[PDB]
Amino acid sequence: NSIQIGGLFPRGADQEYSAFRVGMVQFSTSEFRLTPHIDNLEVANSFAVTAAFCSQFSRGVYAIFGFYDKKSVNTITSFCGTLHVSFITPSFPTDGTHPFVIQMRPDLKGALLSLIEYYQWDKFAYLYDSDRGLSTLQAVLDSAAEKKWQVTAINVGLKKERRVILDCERDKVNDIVDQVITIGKHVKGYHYIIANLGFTDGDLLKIQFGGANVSGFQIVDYDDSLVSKFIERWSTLEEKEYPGAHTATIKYTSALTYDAVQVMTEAFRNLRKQRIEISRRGNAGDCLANPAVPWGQGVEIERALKQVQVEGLSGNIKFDQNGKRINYTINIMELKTNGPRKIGYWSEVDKMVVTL
Amino acid sequence: IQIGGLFPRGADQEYSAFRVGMVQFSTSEFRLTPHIDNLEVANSFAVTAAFCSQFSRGVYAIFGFYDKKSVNTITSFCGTLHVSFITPSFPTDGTHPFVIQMRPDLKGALLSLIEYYQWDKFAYLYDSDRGLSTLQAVLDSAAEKKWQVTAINVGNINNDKKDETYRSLFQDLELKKERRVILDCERDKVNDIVDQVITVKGYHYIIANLGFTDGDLLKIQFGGANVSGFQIVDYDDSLVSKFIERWSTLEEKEYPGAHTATIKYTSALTYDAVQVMTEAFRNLRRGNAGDCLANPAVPWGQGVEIERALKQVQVEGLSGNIKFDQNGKRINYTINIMELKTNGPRKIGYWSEVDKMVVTLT
Ligand SMILES: *[C@@H]1O[C@H](CO)[C@@H](O)[C@H](O)[C@H]1NC(C)=O
Ligand SMILES: *[C@@H]1O[C@H](CO)[C@@H](O)[C@H](O)[C@H]1NC(C)=O
Repeated sequence: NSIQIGGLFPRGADQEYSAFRVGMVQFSTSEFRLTPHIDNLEVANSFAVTAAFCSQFSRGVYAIFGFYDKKSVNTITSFCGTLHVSFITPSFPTDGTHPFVIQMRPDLKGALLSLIEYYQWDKFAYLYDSDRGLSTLQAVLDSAAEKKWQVTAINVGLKKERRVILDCERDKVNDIVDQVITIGKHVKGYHYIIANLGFTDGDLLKIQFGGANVSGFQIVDYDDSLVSKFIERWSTLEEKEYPGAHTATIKYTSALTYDAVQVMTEAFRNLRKQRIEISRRGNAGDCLANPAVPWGQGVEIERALKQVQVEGLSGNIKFDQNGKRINYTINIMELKTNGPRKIGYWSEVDKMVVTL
Repeated sequence: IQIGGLFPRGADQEYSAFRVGMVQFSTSEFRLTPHIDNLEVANSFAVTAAFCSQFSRGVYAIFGFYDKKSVNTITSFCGTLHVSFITPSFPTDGTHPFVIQMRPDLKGALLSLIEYYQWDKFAYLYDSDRGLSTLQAVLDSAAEKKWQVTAINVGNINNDKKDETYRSLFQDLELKKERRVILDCERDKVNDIVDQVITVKGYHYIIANLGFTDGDLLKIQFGGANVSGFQIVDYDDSLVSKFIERWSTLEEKEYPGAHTATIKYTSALTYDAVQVMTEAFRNLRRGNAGDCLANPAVPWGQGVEIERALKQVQVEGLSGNIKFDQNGKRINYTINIMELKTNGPRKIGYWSEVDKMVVTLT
């Protein structure tokens, strides 16, 4: 049988969509075929997100892979929770209890706080925007209170501070660093921490940091044989057929998208073994129906997704009962004179930066 | 003229004020016809459905509330469907069309008041359930102003992080000896949190809300601490006195939250919103939520005429001078600066949106 699934992609997310399509070929199985219904939209627009979500719902999809942002996250969590439709996402994780939301992206706050402590900072700037929520801001301020740190926290969305965390969209990093350089004051005297999971993604390291210290994080480890094999294939794909591919690296969001296909596939295999109906007809049903009478299979589908344990591009994939990644590792990177290098790792279980 | 009215469960006094406004501002020549629904504002699905049902009915505007979880539903649906939403809720950071914000921004007055007292080291007790936008404005300014801010989330008070909180508080209040403290929370949580802090005479609290005198002001007690805050409803205005003279005798069962000598600022703003809609709309069955997806948006050219009519209103209300900029933000208003004195709360000065500084009264 075929299993209907939805896809809600941001406009311009081409590599992500390519990774999605690569995933569907790679994890295809004789047991069933995934029939995706793909939409492209501005995910910052909660109305458009609602329309796309309801369109999928009326098609009777068994789960939706997609993206949200700060402006639409509440629409997703609320609609998923109401209608019992599972949403599997590489977007920023939330701390709220959110049933029916499967968050592929590991939380970064714990590793970031451990890294600050590892470098023994007690005074620094936290330059951020809200595009990935404000849980990291709160975590930094909470720890500053408890640890007696002096933090300057400025929303970027004549001072002798030299330690700087950048938790902002990739564009703003260049603008910020550029100012530092050209002020000449101790340019090599700075230490930047880049608070994202893609230290070696895109053009970040194309920035001229002028000999400053630069640290960051990475969830995709190119020393993994699993990752090495994937990149071998990925880098040889036809870019006209797979826009964003044919590259030597893959953005962490694209990696999580490919990983998401494996997780969904494993969940459906498990449901199939339990003889739970995952292909059904029929009728569209009404999204803003009253009462909201949610789907019975939804609870089992949600359960199956959260019970998945697999190894993927993003390492060990396992979730807690609230759809949050657990038991993962975040690689700690530094820009050494020869290039970016792993200096250690942070494990969700231990919650300590481990050197080497 | 049909309008929607979307009220959170428990906004009883606000609904009374709305009803009282309907009567006070009604005209033989013209009457608003409201369709009232009571909703869980923290639930974006429920907010979407209520908004869309009003859209379906064909209303000229929707009066209502949102919170940090549903504000994006409101701005997006307002902007897409071209239906004006008028609200007493927190004013948005960004600019968004088709939204009329009755509530004046507090950030500027708060920053000016911190400067006024010449603070340079203080605790900031915020709650993430309320939102962080005011906290952010303060943190942004701390850089330029040489401020040392210790920020603690008094949210998560019964929740998982309960432990870290009282630790931070203990460290700050007992160990660091902070003494200067801003409380950024719901007006009815002030009491609950101050008692926490007490468990001293030399403390100085700033209550970061627009309703200083709305709630408890003893002796609550603050234990001889200084207490300062903000008030947009001036009970010495003859407009406000007259309203209160009338409101104080309304029967409490018929008008929940009435028969009081004061009115919550959100209820004041709700009454003011009725005056605003009435002024704007002069001279210019059931609802199916599915219509949000089945029907096209109101043509922009039509919706915008209503939006502009609302934004152009200039009137005097319970909340003082009411005027809006092109983004629906209150401008040219005044916030009174209050301090709790031994004989009760007193107006010690004001902060005008035009000049943006705390001015001292004799
Ligand atoms: C940067 O890294 C160097 C090398 O260990 C260290 O000595 C320095 O203190 C770090 N911090 C800054 C701000 O440079
Ligand atoms: C508000 O005050 C400013 C500054 O005095 C004034 O110039 C402006 O005209 C006022 N705005 C309106 C809409 O009256």
